Amino acid sequence: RHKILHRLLQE
Amino acid sequence: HMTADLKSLAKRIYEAYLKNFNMNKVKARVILSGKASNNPPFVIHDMETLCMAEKTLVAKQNKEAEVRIFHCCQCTSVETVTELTEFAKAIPGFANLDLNDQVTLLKYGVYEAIFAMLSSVMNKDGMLVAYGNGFITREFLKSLRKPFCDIMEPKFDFAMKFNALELDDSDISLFVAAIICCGDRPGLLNVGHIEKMQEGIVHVLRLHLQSNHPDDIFLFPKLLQKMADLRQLVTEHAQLVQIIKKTESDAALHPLLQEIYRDMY
Ligand SMILES: CC(C)(Oc1ccc(CCNC(=O)c2ccc(Cl)cc2)cc1)C(=O)O
Repeated sequence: RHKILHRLLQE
Repeated sequence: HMTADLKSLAKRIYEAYLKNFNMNKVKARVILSGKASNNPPFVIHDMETLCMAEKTLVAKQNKEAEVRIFHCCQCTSVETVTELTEFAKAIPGFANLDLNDQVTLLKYGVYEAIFAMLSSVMNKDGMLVAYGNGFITREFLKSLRKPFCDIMEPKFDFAMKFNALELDDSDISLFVAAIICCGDRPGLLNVGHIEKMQEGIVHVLRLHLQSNHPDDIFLFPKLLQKMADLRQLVTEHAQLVQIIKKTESDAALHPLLQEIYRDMY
């Protein structure tokens, strides 16, 4: 549900 | 006073804060005061001066003024959420978390942290914008129409009391780390461990406040109260954002901001 926030936490 | 591994935790957090937020209180206060320069920020006090400012932000449109300001706010919000995300990943223990709990901590933390840090860039009459190059007036923000006039004024009210505490950036980074590492956000998986992590930060915050503001002996309990006020402040702000999503056919939220508000309060 929080795809952009997940993305941000990986990079 | 306080041991080493606590001192190490403090400076990790301060340094991560200095690295990830371009605008900070020391820099903001110098602009605001403001010695160091006789070239003050362009003042945005009415509709006409606003348009002047926008003639500069060309590439970065034909919407109502309120909505354009609402857009500038979103852009500032998005990148602060972004910086906050870098900042969190640097707090010892945060990246070790479930990743999910990390999303949840950020989801419920970022706006309390944003409004905490926003105080730095506000005085009784207005706030810095455009990385300190602008200054938009409180009265002008009140002069907008509903519900847009109802967005900043509560933040100002909080900031004036918060700025009375005289925190510096070293206090604020610890305070922001405690906000984010909050053990009672809804949906957290490992409440036990997060709670351990936050009591370490809160402990470093208490001893640091003793050392940095010795005369203000109830500063820490005052800050605890400020954290409760921030939660209330954010709940009400969430309520206003919902009222705007279904009442203003021309203020779409950035996707990342839709992620955060979706299923909050
Ligand atoms: C954008 C919105 C809807 O509400 C918010 C409003 C203000 C702020 C603080 C950061 N905003 C700014 O620094 C800012 C920049 C330009 C202008 Cl014209 C106003 C305010 C954060 C959030 C949000 O919840 O993201």
